[PDB]
This record gives sequence, structure tokens and C-alpha cells, in this order.
Amino acid sequence: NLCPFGEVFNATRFASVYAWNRKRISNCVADYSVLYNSASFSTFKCYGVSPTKLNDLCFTNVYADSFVIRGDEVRQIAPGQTGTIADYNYKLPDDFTGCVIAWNSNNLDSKVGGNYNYLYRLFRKSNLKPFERDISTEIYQAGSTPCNGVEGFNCYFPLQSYGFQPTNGVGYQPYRVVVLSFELLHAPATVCGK
Amino acid sequence: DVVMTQSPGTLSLSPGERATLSCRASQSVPSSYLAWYQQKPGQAPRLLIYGASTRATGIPDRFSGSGSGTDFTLTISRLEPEDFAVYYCQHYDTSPRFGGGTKVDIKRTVAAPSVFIFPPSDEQLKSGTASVVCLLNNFYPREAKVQWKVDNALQSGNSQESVTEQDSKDSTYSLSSTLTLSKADYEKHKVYACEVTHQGLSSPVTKSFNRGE
Amino acid sequence: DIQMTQSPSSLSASVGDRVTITCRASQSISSYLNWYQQKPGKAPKLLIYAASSLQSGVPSRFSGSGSGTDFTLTISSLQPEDFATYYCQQSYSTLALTFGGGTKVEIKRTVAAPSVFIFPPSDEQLKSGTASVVCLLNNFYPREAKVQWKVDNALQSGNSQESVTEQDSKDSTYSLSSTLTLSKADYEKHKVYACEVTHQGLSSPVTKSFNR
Amino acid sequence: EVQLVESGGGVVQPGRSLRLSCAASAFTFSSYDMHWVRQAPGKGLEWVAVISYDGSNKYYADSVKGRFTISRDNSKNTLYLQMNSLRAEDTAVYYCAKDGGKLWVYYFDYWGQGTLVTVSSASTKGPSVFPLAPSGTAALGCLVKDYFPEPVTVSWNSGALTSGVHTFPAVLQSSGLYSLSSVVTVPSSSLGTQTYICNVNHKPSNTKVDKRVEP
Amino acid sequence: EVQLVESGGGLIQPGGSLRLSCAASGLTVSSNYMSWVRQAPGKGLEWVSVIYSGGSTFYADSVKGRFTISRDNSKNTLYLQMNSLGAEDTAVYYCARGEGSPGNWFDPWGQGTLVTVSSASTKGPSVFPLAPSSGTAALGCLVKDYFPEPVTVSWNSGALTSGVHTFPAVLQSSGLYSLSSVVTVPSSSLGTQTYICNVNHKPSNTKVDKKVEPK
Ligand SMILES: *[C@@H]1O[C@H](CO)[C@@H](O)[C@H](O)[C@H]1NC(C)=O
Ligand SMILES: [Cl-]
Ligand SMILES: [Cl-]
Ligand SMILES: [Cl-]
Ligand SMILES: [Cl-]
Ligand SMILES: [Cl-]
Ligand SMILES: [Cl-]
Ligand SMILES: [Cl-]
Repeated sequence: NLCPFGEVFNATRFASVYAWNRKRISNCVADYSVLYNSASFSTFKCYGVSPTKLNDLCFTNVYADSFVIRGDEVRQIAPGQTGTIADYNYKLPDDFTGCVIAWNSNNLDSKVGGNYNYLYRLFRKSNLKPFERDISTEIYQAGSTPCNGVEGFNCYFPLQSYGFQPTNGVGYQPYRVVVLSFELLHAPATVCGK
Repeated sequence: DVVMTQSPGTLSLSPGERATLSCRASQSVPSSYLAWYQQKPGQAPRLLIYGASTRATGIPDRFSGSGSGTDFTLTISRLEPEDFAVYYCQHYDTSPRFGGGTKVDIKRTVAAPSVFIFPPSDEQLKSGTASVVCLLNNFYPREAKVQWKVDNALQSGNSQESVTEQDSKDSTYSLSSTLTLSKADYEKHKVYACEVTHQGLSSPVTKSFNRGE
Repeated sequence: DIQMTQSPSSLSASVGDRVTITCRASQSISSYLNWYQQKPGKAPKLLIYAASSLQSGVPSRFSGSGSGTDFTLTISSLQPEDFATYYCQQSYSTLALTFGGGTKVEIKRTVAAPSVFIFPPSDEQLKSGTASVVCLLNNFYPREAKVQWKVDNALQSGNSQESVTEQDSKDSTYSLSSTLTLSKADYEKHKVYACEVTHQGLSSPVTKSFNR
Repeated sequence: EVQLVESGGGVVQPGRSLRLSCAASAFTFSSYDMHWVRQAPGKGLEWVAVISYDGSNKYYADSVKGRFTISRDNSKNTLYLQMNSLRAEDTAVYYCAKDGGKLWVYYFDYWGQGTLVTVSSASTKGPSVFPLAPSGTAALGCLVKDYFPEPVTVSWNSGALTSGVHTFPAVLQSSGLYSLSSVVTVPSSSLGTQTYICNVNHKPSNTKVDKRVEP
Repeated sequence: EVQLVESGGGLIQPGGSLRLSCAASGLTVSSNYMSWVRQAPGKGLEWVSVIYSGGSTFYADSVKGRFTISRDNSKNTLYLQMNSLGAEDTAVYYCARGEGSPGNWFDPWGQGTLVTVSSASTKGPSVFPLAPSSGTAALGCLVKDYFPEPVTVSWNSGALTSGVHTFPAVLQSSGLYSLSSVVTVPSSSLGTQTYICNVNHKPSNTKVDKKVEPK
């Protein structure tokens, strides 16, 4: 049967980028041509593979990661990028093999009074390794005094809200991102394009 | 990116009035990304307001920020002489951006300057140069005329002036005028005077000294 | 985008030499680096794909190597028909394909001195309003040559245009033409019209002039 | 044996539209992806767009996105590129390229000969040819000035005089037109005995001018 | 006790290199967003660089390829290596914790240090007294012929602050700076109170204490 890409692209609610969702796709037939021409996409970039070649290839597993960031940050969802999102929220490896797809979601994820439910990790001591997910909410220590779980001076909550309002400039508007990763192990393949 | 423009360039108000500083843009910017900074003369900027309307720690209550979308406002109620500074709005789009800044001047009553004249030291004269200094202290407004006279001969082209910004406590100005001569030229003349014309003076004030006395 | 930087921008070699062209990437592109050859006025032609795979029909004297961010194209024995421009092109970002700046392989010959000829504007042109002073540099090598316009010993900055031909098929030399364009009102304003030339094959700057 | 023939190039004013074609031959055209690649005058190569084998998927470079449109007709074995809202930065020679298809990624294995698209509001004006009289050999030539657009073909004695000729590339002067110089060095003995005539032709404006060159 | 103490400013020739320091107390440099913001004479504020706790660095387009931001955790100090300096780089450079973003504003700020890009030479000042005339009296110190800026002047090691006016430096025709610092005091204290001006020219580390007495 068909691979459930629509459950990812057509999901009514998306995850915050710090707690990005991952859908493991296996043992199915994938129709990529219909998937990529469904909705209009503002960002469509593939790395290491052509999007028209996927209908010929087989992979052990395909991962569909999805989250929401703002417009000025879509450029960070790419191999070799740095920044608050790429370092502390969602990191792609330098040899990333897959496609990054994004579209404007101002109508869905912005509110008149501001939608503060979408968060991102603002403070972290070290960078994330590729495909790492950190959902910790421990108080960040920015000084020499330990925080002991109490916010204060040099003691910050690590997450920060976006606050999406539909009249903001496109750089501040929310964008839903879907990252397709194509893993090729020395195991029998389960996802072939057709 | 979004360019934010501050207005007006300069604001001149009396103490106790309400100051309105604007930071506008042609695109709407989320209010959580807006900040205001204050920079007094010779000092580093300090955070006044963040998130458009949240007052920073230790900032007096008379500073309040408001606005959203395309019009953000910094309000300085109960203006004080110490509020003399330049105020910048600040936001982050793809990089930290600062506005052009709004200068807040403080008006006050007319104050006549106190004039003092200083002869050059003997230590400097041994070096071959004579600097004569005239001081105009604590006056308002800034406009003032300083004329150097050497043996009652008006000087031109051998003096330089320097003015301070408004005093943080009394909002006055101070001005220094330095007459520079060679030692040989300084010894050829006896009377050295600076004449001061200012709005607070009903007639020009002249301070002088006699070389060698 | 991924920037592709080729080095050198230009080189001069003779038939039989071993030519190596370098291509650098702003980030790792794995082995997805392709080489192309382009003749003046012709379409590009594929030489190497996937860094090292030789395209069918391309002579074996072409070979590519490298991985990550540094790549190299090698012509073991340069042939007369191999003088062209060679581009590298990354295919890692498949929907943002970018090319390198190119490396033009040229013919190395001995130093040739240019023959400087100057031509005044014809009588048939000065009645339209425009006046163009032309200076010519004929049959010289190498390409690097400076043409300086002096009108009344005043350097005519931002008032002329240069143009260089390709390497000649006979003596492998270049040729340069500088066209000082000015109105007729700017023409009778002055008197002296010279053309200074600085080249590798000249022991001193040569200047060819004429009087109106 | 893979052939690609373009057509539809020419002059166009800014903001107008132009459509290019690319007839393929001697390969399974309905199975390979197709590309468009342009090259500005004196500049390098720039990938424009790509279309899938069946024509269902299209991807464009950011410099032409929402402005150009790629399409293909597999029954006619032709590739199309509808260019709308043309800017002066779009002035380039446009190539179509067949995808290699041997990798997971795109690469061009065969290219078309290319057609020129000159985006400018300047009307197709004919050239004004002026002679260059000579003042130990001598040199003489002709000055093809003020013509739009590229190109103009210049020969001497109807192509009989081949040795010693140097035709220089055109330059875009400040007046939006082009200026070109063509010279030929001849022995100083056969000057009044040998006659020299430069043959200038401008196909976009349909202008053929033959001018005599004498000292 | 939160402080950002800056140093490293002064005179540097065009094309030279300079490294600024920002020693921190009350916060951990390696655990924070740390930025450099500069201010040209008489102009506004311009963000220049930032370094993340995770190691990422970013720069403004005006300094990319010439500046390098770094840190030393054992010294808890932020650095800014400036290369290929020009007249546009002459400014007061501030360091600050944060990046001017939500939950991450510029706070606190360092005191700033002045970088003067000039082909001239560093010169120490000469300090001369402005003796009071023989209710309120005025006295001061003339600080003459120094380069580059700045000089600071205090009175009685900081114990005298009321009525002090230190004028902005003026550029003399010799290319050297000069300023005066004055103070008004009661005339009754001229014989019982000692007045000493403390001049500090940091670019040369020239510190002069000058006793100002009636003549
Ligand atoms: C997702 O929704 C679009 C319309 O919004 C639909 O055309 C598409 O088929 C859906 N995805 C799948 C996998 O069915
Ligand atoms: Cl705006
Ligand atoms: Cl907000
Ligand atoms: Cl400070
Ligand atoms: Cl005033
Ligand atoms: Cl700069
Ligand atoms: Cl720079
Ligand atoms: Cl100073």
C-alpha cells in the first residue's frame, strides 16, 4: 500500500521546532510525484538526490521530520548551516541526503492576538549533533552561580516563543517545514518509489 | 529585513513635560522584537525597554514603551534634566538593527555665563608656546560670541572653541576659547582680554589680565 | 547557494603539456562535481560527471578526481582542440545547481610586441555629432596590456572602451582596440590626442598620436 | 548521436514575453528530465529550470521563479520555456540540456547550440559604418557604430580577403547601442592599386552596407 | 558585581591589525551570546559580531572577512580580532551580552574603547595649570598636544566632581588634540585646599598629576 506522506504534510497541528516530530516510513510504496505537486511550496531544495529520481530508488527507511519556524529561519534547514535553529533545535548533517520542503502557514499558525504556542530553544551550552532532539526544559545557567531550577539573573528558561501575528512581515510569519531523509543501510529495502 | 525609522531627529522640551519618541516601519514587526536603549554623553547604551513595553530592571517608572505593528512609541513622562541623552530603538530581523536615534534636549531659563580668563603658565612659555584660555561657564542658550583682544586689537584666526553638551543637572553649556601665540609674540604685548556677548548679558563682559602682573 | 571557485582563472600551455584545473566548493558536495568544456560560440560539452566518471566519447586524456570541497580536472596530454574554457558544476544541491567561474586554457607563445596604429574620426561621422578617437594594438602577446588616453597630457578616465580579439589561428596573438567616445563640443575644446601603450614586449611606454 | 535544436530567440522589450523551443532527436525524450541553462554575454553558466520526464514536476532557479515557465510536449519531442516579465538581467544565450540520468542527481550530458535573447527597449536600429584611413606595414578598417542588437557580420572583399583581418568584439556603449571595429593589415605597396571594401550586414534590421576604404 | 571591562583600543595604521578584549565578571562568556557593537564618532550604533555559546560566529557585512570574534574561557574574556582596518573602522567598540532579540537583549554593556585608524603617531600630552585669578573661583588644567584620543581628567583622584567641566578635545592645525578641564570652587578654599588634576592618556599610558595653585 501507499506510504502515508499526507499524515505529515496535511497534519492540522505541527510541532515546535525544538520538539520536532519524526515519522518513520517503511514497508510501503511511495508516490513522490503526486506528493511534491500537491500544495504550493515556497522552499523546495533537495541534497544528494533529485526529486524526480526518487520514484526509481529504494531505501531501507524514509524519515519525514516536521516542525514550524519563521520565514527568516528556513535557510537554516540545510546542510552546513549555523544559527539558533540549526545549532540548538534541528540540525542536518553535512552529507545530508534528502529534500527540505517548506510553505507559508500564516493562515494556520498565526492568531490575531498572537500565537505563542510555537517555541524554539534559545539557550544551549553546546550545538546539537545531526538529527538530535532536545526537549529538556532545565533552567539554563549563564553564570557561575547554579540555578537550582529557579529562574533569575543568569538563569533563563531555555525556550522562547515566536508570537505569530498574521500582519507580520513574511520574515516573521510561520512556515511549516517537512524534511525527507533517505537512509540507505546494508539491509533489505522497504520503501521503493512508484 | 525591515527598516525602522526614528522620528523626530531632535526633541527639545522643558522639564516636567511628556516626551514622545517614535520608531516606525513600512512593514509590521512583532512587538516582542522591539527594544529601546538610552545613551548619555560619554557613556555606553543601556537597555530601557524590551518587548516594546517591558521596563528593564532599575529603570524609572517615567519611561514607558507602547505600540505595535508599524508604530512603536517611547514615552518619557515627567521629563528631568538627567534624561538628556540619545534614544535608539532596536529590533532583530536577520541581524541586530539599531535605529537612527532621537536626541532629547532640555529647555531651561536664560542663564548668563560666568567668564574667566587664564594666562599661560611659565612652564609652557619655556617650551616656546603661549596658550591663553577664556572660560564661559554655565550658560543657556548655546549661542555665544567670544572675541579676543590683544592690546585692544581684535584677534582673528588664532583661536579655537570647544563646547560641552547640556549639563545633566542644570542643562547649561560651558565653552572654552583658547588663544595660541608663540612665546615671542606673547612677550611683545601686555593686555590680554576676551569679550563675551550672550543673551543673558545686558552688555558684553570683558575679562583681562596684564602680562607680568 | 553553494559557491564554486575555480583556480586559476586563466592559464597558458602548449600542446603535450599536463594541465590541472582546480575547483573548490564553499561546502562539502561529496562526489557530485561535473566538468564541462565550452568553445567560443559553441555549446558546452560534458567531460566528467560524479567527480571521476568519464563520459562516453570523451578522450581518456581527460580525468577528474577529488572529493568533499576540493576537486581537480587533469588533461594528461594537451591537444590542439582542447584549448577552451572548462567549467566545474556541483550537483549536490540538485535544485540549486551552480557552476564555477571557469578556467580558460590558452596557448603559450613568445612575447610579441604590438603595432600601434591610430585613426582619426572620418569626415562622414563628425556631422552626426559624435567623435570617436580609436587606437589599435596589433598582434601582441600576452593579453595583459594597458591603453591610456592622454588628451592635452590629461588622462581621459571613464571615456573610452576596450575590446580584445581571441588568439589568432596563425601566430596565436591578440589585438586590442580602444575607442575614446566624446561629443563634438568636447572635441574642438582640446588639441593634443595621443595613445599611450604599456606592454610586456616594450622596453618603454610607446605613444602614437596625431594632430587635428 | 543526440541532437538539440533551439528556436524562438530574438529581441524583446522589458516586461514583455518570449517563448523558446528545443526540438530533440535520436533518444527516448519521454524518459529523461530536461533543463534550461543560460549564459550572459561574457559571463558564466547559470542553471534556469528543470522538468521531469512526464512533465508533472517542475523546479526553477530563484532568479527566474514565478517569472519563467518550463514545459514539454512529449508527442512532439520539444521542450519549451515561456519567459514572461523579462528584465535586462535576463539578456543571455539560452541552452537546453538533456539530463544524463546515470546518477541520483542532475547533470547535463548534451546541450543545444543556443539562441540569444536580448532584453532591451531599444528598437532594432541599423549600423552607421565609418572608415578608418591609414596615416613597416600599414593598417585600415571600418567602424560599425550605433546598431542594435547583436550581431553584425563584417568581411572584406566578399570573404576573399582572409589573412590579416581582425574583427573585434562589440561593446555596449552608454547609448544602449553597440559599437564594433574591424581592421585588416595589408602591404603598403598595393594601396591605390588594391581596393578594399568592408561588407557589413545586420540581419535583425535587414541592413547591408558596403563602404570603400581609401587613404 | 556584573562588569564587562574593555581594553585594546588606541592607534593603528591603515591596513593594520588590532585585538580588543572584554573581560567579564558576573557572567560566563562561553555560556552566553556575546556581541560587539561599535559607534563611529558622532554617529549611531552598529552591531558588528556575535559568538554563540555553542561556538557559532556571525558578522555584519561591513566587517565580514576582516574581523574574527573569539573567547578565552580560562580568562572569561571576549575578544575581537580586527584586520585590514580603514577609516570606517574608527569607532568606539562596545561589548555586550546578548544579541538584541527576544529573551536575548544587549545587557549588560561594556564601557567601550576607542579605535583610531590613522597614519599618524602616538604622542603623550603636556599638562599645564589654569591658575585661579588672584564668591566662586575657577581653575583648571590644559592638556595639550596628544594623539590619539582619548584623555580622561579627574580632580583630587575622583573626590572632586561637583562643578567639573571637561571640554571635548579640539584638533589643532598641528594634527594633535588639546582640551581643558575646569572646575569652580569657593574662593575661600584657594589657600587651604589643594587641587590636583589627574590626566590619563590611555593610548600612551601617560598619567600626569598636576597641582593647580594660585600664582
Ligand atoms: C494532502 O492534502 C492535499 C489537499 O490539501 C491532497 O491533494 C493530497 O492528496 C493530500 N495528501 C495525500 C497523501 O493524500
Ligand atoms: Cl519598513
Ligand atoms: Cl509579538
Ligand atoms: Cl558606560
Ligand atoms: Cl541652546
Ligand atoms: Cl566597515
Ligand atoms: Cl569587510
Ligand atoms: Cl580626548
